[PDB]
Amino acid sequence: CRHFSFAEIKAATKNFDESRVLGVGGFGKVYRGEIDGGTTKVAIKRGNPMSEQGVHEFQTEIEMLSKLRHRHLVSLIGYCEENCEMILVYDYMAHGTMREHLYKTQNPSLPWKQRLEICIGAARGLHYLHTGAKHTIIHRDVKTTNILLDEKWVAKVSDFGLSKTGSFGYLDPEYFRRQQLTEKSDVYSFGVVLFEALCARPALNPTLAKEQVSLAEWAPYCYKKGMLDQIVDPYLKGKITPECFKKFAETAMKCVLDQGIERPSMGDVLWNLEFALQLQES
Amino acid sequence: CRHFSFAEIKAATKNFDESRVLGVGGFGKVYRGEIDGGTTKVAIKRGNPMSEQGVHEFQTEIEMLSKLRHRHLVSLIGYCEENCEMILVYDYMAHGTMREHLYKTQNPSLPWKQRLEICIGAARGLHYLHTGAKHTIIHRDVKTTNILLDEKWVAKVSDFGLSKTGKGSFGYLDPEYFRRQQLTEKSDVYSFGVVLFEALCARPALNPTLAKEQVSLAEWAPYCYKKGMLDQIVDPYLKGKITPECFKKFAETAMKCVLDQGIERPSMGDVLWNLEFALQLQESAE
Ligand SMILES: CC(=O)c1cnc2ccc(-c3cc(Cl)c(O)c(Cl)c3)nc2c1N[C@H]1CC[C@@H](CN(C)C)CC1
Ligand SMILES: CC(=O)c1cnc2ccc(-c3cc(Cl)c(O)c(Cl)c3)nc2c1N[C@H]1CC[C@@H](CN(C)C)CC1
Repeated sequence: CRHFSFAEIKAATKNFDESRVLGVGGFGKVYRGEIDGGTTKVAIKRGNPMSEQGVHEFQTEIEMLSKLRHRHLVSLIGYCEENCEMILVYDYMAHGTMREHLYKTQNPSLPWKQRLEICIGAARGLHYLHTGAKHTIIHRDVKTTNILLDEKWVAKVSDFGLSKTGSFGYLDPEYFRRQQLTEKSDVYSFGVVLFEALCARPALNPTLAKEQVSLAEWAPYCYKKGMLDQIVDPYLKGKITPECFKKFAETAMKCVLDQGIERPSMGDVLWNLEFALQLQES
Repeated sequence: CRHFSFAEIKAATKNFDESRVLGVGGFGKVYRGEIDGGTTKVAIKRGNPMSEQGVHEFQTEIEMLSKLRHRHLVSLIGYCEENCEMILVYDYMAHGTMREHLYKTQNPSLPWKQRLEICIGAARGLHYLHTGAKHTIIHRDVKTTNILLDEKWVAKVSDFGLSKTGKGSFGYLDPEYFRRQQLTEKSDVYSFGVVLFEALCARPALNPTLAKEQVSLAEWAPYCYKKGMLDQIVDPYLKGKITPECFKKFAETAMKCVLDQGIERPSMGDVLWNLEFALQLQESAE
């Protein structure tokens, strides 16, 4: 894992210029930068060493991402810990978050096949976390702002600060009851992501009618009452084949079951999403 | 990727002591060793730097394995090319090859669930090669001697010397390759299908002494399945131990893998899912 000096980061970001700011992470700001003679675009997250939690999440990202390698995970290029700084350097994800292409945005709507391919890419990343490392890795914070899109629209999981070997609307309700650490909690959060891709609304909207506040509760309720199609993204109305719609909906439904033991594995989710894409074509 | 000096390897192997030789062949010789104050046990392949292809395969393994990280791939700990040597250091795979637990061995036969879990693990490694690296990696030499087993019987794919970005190997060769078609990851699927049939039948992929229709397992086993007699060529240890639903799922998957035309073959993700489903179909009925 590559070590940057503070001067290299300052150079890459043009001295943390305001016009390079891309947004804010948990404990600081994110900048567009370039390294290695301007040959490599990067994103650079500047954190907060005076936060106990910020330090813990910094070290957790480095411990995780310095040993993982997968097409559908955002790559950690390096870090900087000089000058009482905690800075992380990532590959540049030119199209930002999944979420900003779904709603509350001026970005155009995504075609259905592209949405399905994004969900498949994210599922491949999560499947790798659950089956491809030494031990199961539980992300703990899967959500549409933690799935980023590169210039080819390839989806990649980010934000490993809370990983182990939360966010309102994605929290596994069974955790507060059984208090067990399980990769099925990631499955639950990913089910919410699936419904977000389909319905193009936030996982949690506290202004709504009680029954609608949580997408994880509302979407299954609608599907079983035969009216999921009534809360689908208006852009997608009429664009999903019946067999694809059924397979996608059933998969997302199973992800958000009350009881982690009844939820599918991510490998099962991934296979069913690939099957759904085939059924969109046939 | 870690760089070893010749002194480190000489020390790790007790100067290539012959009581540490794990294997010997055209690849070179493989030794058991220990590194880092004796905290990490390793296998050390000392190859021949005068062979042109030996150097090519050395460089290719280093290319590939330095960038990949997966539980079901043998880890490359490091290499050494000092002193005109050509040495690779691997995590130790205490139970050796999958082939030496199937046949022509004094080793006990593998329980059926254990063979399925081994096939699933190898499938996970191949699936990673096909979908997890920056570009598709085609292993090109999947076979039962290139699936190694660690102390916990975890299966891991080895030997990337022939791999490309996209231990007899005759019985595993994709026939569509002899028709000069463009090579794809479906050639790995084909070879893996042969592995599945070996796991089931516990005989070589290619036996040149047999009746002509039995020589190639990739031809013989589908033939027997379609004639309703696959269960007659199953490993005798497995007779009566596979549930009907598991047997059918496993055999159908293997048969799709060895179809003549790659475009008709399943992806490795499809194979993997169907093997996990086969295992569940074994466990639910018992
Ligand atoms: C906008 C853009 O082009 C871009 C390009 N490449 C990136 C590469 C990595 C990360 C990244 C950001 C944060 Cl806050 C992280 O914690 C991690 Cl682990 C990675 N972000 C970007 C990135 N933008 C960030 C900026 C906003 C941030 C979340 N907001 C709260 C909504 C996430 C997305
Ligand atoms: C026996 C034992 O305990 C052991 C333990 N750990 C290992 C770890 C790695 C490798 C390995 C060997 C070769 Cl020749 C390779 O090319 C590669 Cl990539 C890895 N081999 C072993 C290994 N044995 C080797 C020695 C025989 C060799 C020849 N095959 C039958 C054909 C393959 C297996």
